[PDB]
Amino acid sequence: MRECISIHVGQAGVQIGNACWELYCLEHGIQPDGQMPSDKTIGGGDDSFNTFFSETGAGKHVPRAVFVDLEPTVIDEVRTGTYRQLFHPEQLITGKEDAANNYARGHYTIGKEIIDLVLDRIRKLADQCTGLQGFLVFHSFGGGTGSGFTSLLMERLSVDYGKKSKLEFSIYPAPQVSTAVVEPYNSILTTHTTLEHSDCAFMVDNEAIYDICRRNLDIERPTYTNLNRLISQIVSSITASLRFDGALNVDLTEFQTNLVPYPRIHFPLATYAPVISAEKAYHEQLSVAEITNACFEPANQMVKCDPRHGKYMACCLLYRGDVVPKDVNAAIATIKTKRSIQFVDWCPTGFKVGINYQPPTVVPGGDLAKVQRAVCMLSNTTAIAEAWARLDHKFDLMYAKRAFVHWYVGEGMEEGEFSEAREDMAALEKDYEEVGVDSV
Amino acid sequence: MREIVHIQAGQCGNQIGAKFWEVISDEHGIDPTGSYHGDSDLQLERINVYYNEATGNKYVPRAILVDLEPGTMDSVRSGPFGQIFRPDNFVFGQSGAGNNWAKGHYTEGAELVDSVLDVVRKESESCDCLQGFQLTHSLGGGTGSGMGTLLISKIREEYPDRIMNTFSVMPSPKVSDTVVEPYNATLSVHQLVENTDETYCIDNEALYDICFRTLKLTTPTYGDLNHLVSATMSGVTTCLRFPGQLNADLRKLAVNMVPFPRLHFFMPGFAPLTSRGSQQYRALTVPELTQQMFDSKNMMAACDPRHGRYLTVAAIFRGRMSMKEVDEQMLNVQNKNSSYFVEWIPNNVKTAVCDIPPRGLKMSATFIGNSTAIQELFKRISEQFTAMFRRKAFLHWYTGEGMDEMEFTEAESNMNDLVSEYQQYQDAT
Amino acid sequence: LGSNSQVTVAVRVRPFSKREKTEKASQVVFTNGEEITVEHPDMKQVYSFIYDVSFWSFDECHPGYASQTTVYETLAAPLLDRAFEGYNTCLFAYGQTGSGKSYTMMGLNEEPGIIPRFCEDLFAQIAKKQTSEVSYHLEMSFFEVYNEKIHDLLVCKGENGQRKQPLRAREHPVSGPYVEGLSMNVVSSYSDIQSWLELGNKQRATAATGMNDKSSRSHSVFTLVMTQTKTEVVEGEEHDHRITSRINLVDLAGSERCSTAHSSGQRLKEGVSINKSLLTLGKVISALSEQANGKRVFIPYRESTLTWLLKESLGGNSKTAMIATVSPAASNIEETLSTLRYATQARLIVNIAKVNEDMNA
Ligand SMILES: CC(=O)O[C@H]1C(=O)[C@@]2(C)[C@H]([C@H](OC(=O)c3ccccc3)[C@]3(O)C[C@H](OC(=O)[C@H](O)[C@@H](NC(=O)c4ccccc4)c4ccccc4)C(C)=C1C3(C)C)[C@]1(OC(C)=O)CO[C@@H]1C[C@@H]2O
Ligand SMILES: Nc1nc2c(ncn2[C@@H]2O[C@H](COP(=O)(O)OP(=O)(O)OP(=O)(O)O)[C@@H](O)[C@H]2O)c(=O)[nH]1
Ligand SMILES: Nc1ncnc2c1ncn2[C@@H]1O[C@H](COP(=O)(O)OP(=O)(O)NP(=O)(O)O)[C@@H](O)[C@H]1O
Ligand SMILES: Nc1nc2c(ncn2[C@@H]2O[C@H](COP(=O)(O)OP(=O)(O)O)[C@@H](O)[C@H]2O)c(=O)[nH]1
Ligand SMILES: [Mg+2]
Ligand SMILES: [Mg+2]
Repeated sequence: MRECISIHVGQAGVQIGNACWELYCLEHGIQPDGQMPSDKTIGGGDDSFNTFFSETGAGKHVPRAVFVDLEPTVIDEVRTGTYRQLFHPEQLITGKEDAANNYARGHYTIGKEIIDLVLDRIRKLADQCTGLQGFLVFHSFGGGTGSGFTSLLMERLSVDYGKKSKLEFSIYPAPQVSTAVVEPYNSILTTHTTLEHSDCAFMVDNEAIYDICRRNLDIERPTYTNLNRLISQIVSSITASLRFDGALNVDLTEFQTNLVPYPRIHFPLATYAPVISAEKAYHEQLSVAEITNACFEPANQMVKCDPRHGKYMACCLLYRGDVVPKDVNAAIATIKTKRSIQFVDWCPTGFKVGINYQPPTVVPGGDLAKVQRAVCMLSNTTAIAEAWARLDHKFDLMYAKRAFVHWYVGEGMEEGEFSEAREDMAALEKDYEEVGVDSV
Repeated sequence: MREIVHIQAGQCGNQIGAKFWEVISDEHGIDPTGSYHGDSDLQLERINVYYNEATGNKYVPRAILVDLEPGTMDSVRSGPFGQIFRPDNFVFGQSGAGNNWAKGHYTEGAELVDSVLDVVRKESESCDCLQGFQLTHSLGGGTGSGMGTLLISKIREEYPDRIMNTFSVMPSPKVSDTVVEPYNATLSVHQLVENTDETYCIDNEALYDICFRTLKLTTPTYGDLNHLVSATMSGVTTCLRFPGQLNADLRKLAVNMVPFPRLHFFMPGFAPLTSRGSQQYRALTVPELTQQMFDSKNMMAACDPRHGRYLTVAAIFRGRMSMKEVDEQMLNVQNKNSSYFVEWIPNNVKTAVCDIPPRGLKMSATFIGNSTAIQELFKRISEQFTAMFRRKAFLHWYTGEGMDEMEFTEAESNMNDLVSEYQQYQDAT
Repeated sequence: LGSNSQVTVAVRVRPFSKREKTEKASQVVFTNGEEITVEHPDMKQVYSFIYDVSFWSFDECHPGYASQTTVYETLAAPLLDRAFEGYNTCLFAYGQTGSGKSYTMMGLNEEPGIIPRFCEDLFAQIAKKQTSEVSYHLEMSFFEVYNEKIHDLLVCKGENGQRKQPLRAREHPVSGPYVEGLSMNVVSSYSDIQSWLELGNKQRATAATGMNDKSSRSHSVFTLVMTQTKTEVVEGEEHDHRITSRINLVDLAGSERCSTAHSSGQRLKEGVSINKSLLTLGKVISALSEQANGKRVFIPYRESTLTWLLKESLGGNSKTAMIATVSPAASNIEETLSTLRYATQARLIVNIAKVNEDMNA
């Protein structure tokens, strides 16, 4: 049995989790209470698969989640909401003392009182698993919880488990939009601690999804719900191979070995192209080639970066529904000819591929269409060197004057730990121009 | 659960406090008898913040009244919402401050602050988790300024890992309502600059101009001024009481607004504020509120943001809304009005958004700015002082209660240092 | 009145400490005579730092081994000769925990540092010149900074668990800052200082931390006010005009990370304060350097307590000295760069020091 433990840190992680579990529970048939009528309708089966759920002898299907956070205004919405009879009451909220948007508070002072319990619950979730493949941490670079507590947990699990994938979906900071004056610091301080343990750190930006919704759904007032639903769809497409049967099935160890060439360039971008209203559902064929070309469209990315300011280094393309293979191979041929989509001299293949036979779900009250051929892509480029450089410069304009550091020293951080976390990111940005230098 | 201890020192403080409790009780569903008579369920979930449960599901606030004359105590207890407090928290005395800072910090506050700190110890040790404090006072007199500064010092010695938010009615340029304003304000600034985490500077001339121009009021009393101030005080601490999409408590704002530990004096500001008649001629959207909050005419601190550069700005929205419009509008403000911000902070804004708006509104918002204009206030206080101190205007009424000339020179030097620290960031680097 | 004076800075390496010797640490810092170079284990780049004096204490027989009686005759003896004309002087020590600053200034019982050498050589340099013409006075006090609270160390604390009265600081309009309640005791001979230091250091809040067996959790300041009453051309009364000098000797606390120095409870609560004070003792050096270029700036003196007292020492009327002590292990590479990048900053500070003399009036 395959199994994955989805961990959800901070407000962003929990809200993405809410969307994710709404989605999974619609996909399988498990209801919010936790019951599964489909075991009693036809006679039985595996209707809600044990990779992302559990079973209890009475029939309450129970998820493998942890749902950590350090302020209770969010998990208490879960306890009091529709998805209250589903989760196990051990949801490891503190009740106390939010991380104040500094790494220090979530890493050393207010994050040491709960991590000894997270490990207990994860042990209890893993000892009840016959075959554990990895983790899925959903956090947000920018705050103290999702920067520090994730870094701490990913250092403790690297010791405990070690031989298991530790993948991490993250809300990457945008160049222009920001909700804090301290996101560059937190991000630089986070990568330092997660460029050594994590094995694939998937990234998204909210600016990209704003623009996606604008151009492709006719939403001029998008909120976080509709964003987190698209993230939920990415999390379904990355998981569809474990919960369904298909032709090419990509386990969670089959990304780590196909997208991370070097152990530090493991920050891939994501994208999910058929974003369409019910209006433009019609007036579109929605075939494989249209999508695969739409997935390499710069204005259909989920990260504010130009793919043409770099070169691709890996691609994993995962389809859902009525997809035949040569409709893909034709499309990868269409993409291996275009001069704009430029690959490295050292990765000629660069086109991992997966197919699956369950189409996507659609939630009521949603902003997405019923589509018989959904697609996701996970790319590894040299474009995010410029984003990392922008964060480096944001940092360098502030650490020059040592601004906001007296609020980090306060909670257990020395001033030499900012210069030690800035050197590593410069080394990385140099390891992004070491790779685009063509070989002789 | 996060928890605040409200202290009310002086006539101004107690009036604004009463007005604030009348607002929070309306917001949470509490009658003057401490009984819950609300409609929703999002009111009780986070009622531990400002209130404590008594016996029969009756609610008593964590107010600690304080004064040296018993004149406003009786104005409260006789008032409408005054039978909700706790009589053993109406600490008072006699022998008023005489609008003397010496009397309030050395003579008649030295004889009463221990009782106040006993009540503070009692209300703070009765708490699962403390987030900080909230004192209202008035630079210009002796009770508020003196006694509150002393209390802040003793607490920040006793509870130093906690917030000490302070809501202060500063003195105004054109008109005085107390004749020894500069001395008192300078001393209180010497005490708060060194012992606070966030100070909110309110000025009554700005509120007068609001009430005359925006609200189109003809006979505006002080109850109206406090109905304005209570609003933003409410809003600084609503993501601790209600849920939302981006949640921002006090420590978050203190981390994202204070670059250096001294420049924590802020221009506050409210949202929707419109004339009673002219609300049908207006739209209720985030751009309306962004252009209503980033204006000179909707502040309280009597200081022009156009004569400075915003080091920081924070915006706490309350209502069902989009964050695209929030981020885009704040970015438009950073981009268009670039000369009113700082270069070495790439994004000078913070956005917090909540879900439950106030009683009869669908969209409210609360503005907390840190600008280099505030120095002007201090500059004035460092000029009036210099004309009164160079000749020792009213100084024998301060020396005569155990004070020395050194305590004035120090304060002057420190306030001027603060002005210079706000000023060096006023240039183009 | 006054002269331009580049702030003096010196650098000094320590031999491999016992714990890092058990870990089998790789040497990273080297001296090409004066210039220091730091190579990583990565050897991706090689930073180089230049100073005015570069000591060396790795092993006792390297050519260039500056001992404890070499960091006097090169650094502190000029500060002694410059306090005979009348200039105020200072000598303060930066570094990290285990970098060896409380072993340089004060030494150990068999290896004495600068305080004993300074005092005993001064009294040796006074009885060589003292006559019936000009007098020689000396007073001394010895205070510490613990968790943003000043404390005196030469106040014999007796019968209570907290005989630790917290004193306060104040700003004199002309004489600059000063501490209120500071025992300023009088001395005549080196035998009088050894009994104060013997008591003061026993009172200094030391503790046992992972970085070293006896780790100071305080900044210590040590004053010596020497006033000489001179005689010269007059009408009547002589012994009137007098030249005054203030020698401050400062031994700081260290950067200390929480992982490298296993600590909880109270040790972690003063760790934060050392770090905030030394976070502000950096801004004061950085921003004073930025004054050399004409760029108008504000020096955040009042952000902490120590940089508020030593305000006439860094700028102001003081001929100052920064001894900078750094470790040679590769585990201490992410903190030695921080020390040396501030030492190179301190050299650019120009402060105006003037002989102090007041005629009777
Ligand atoms: C039809 C309608 O919606 O009436 C509105 C109204 O039209 C206006 C005039 C209200 C009105 O506000 C004032 O008249 C006012 C007077 C002096 C000082 C400040 C305000 C209103 O009184 C204010 C009051 O606002 C509230 O209900 C909030 O809950 C407000 N209330 C109180 O503070 C309060 C005080 C004492 C007793 C009971 C409630 C509030 C604001 C912030 C935080 C909590 C509560 C409301 C809906 C209105 C009237 C009644 C006209 C406005 O004010 C506020 C704070 O929202 C003025 O602009 C807004 C919205 C409207 O323009
Ligand atoms: N996509 C998405 N991003 C969010 C959401 N909520 C917050 N964010 C982003 O996450 C960033 C950091 O905020 P949080 O993630 O809530 O901070 P945190 O991880 O919870 O840590 P704390 O500050 O202690 O609460 C913000 O700047 C937002 O850009 C969300 O619901 N969806
Ligand atoms: N040059 C040197 N030669 C020999 N031993 C030295 C030298 N420098 C330092 N040491 C030893 O290193 C140890 C630590 O020195 P110490 O002066 O306590 O560092 P420190 O900076 O005081 N620690 P802290 O006060 O917490 O910063 C002492 O026991 C010294 O004997
Ligand atoms: N907003 C408001 N301000 C007040 C009120 N009463 C006094 N003030 C202001 O407070 C200052 C005087 O403070 P005061 O109340 O006399 O302080 P105290 O006598 O020491 O308690 C003046 O500048 C007034 O403008 C009030 O009811 N509301
Ligand atoms: Mg949060
Ligand atoms: Mg020491």
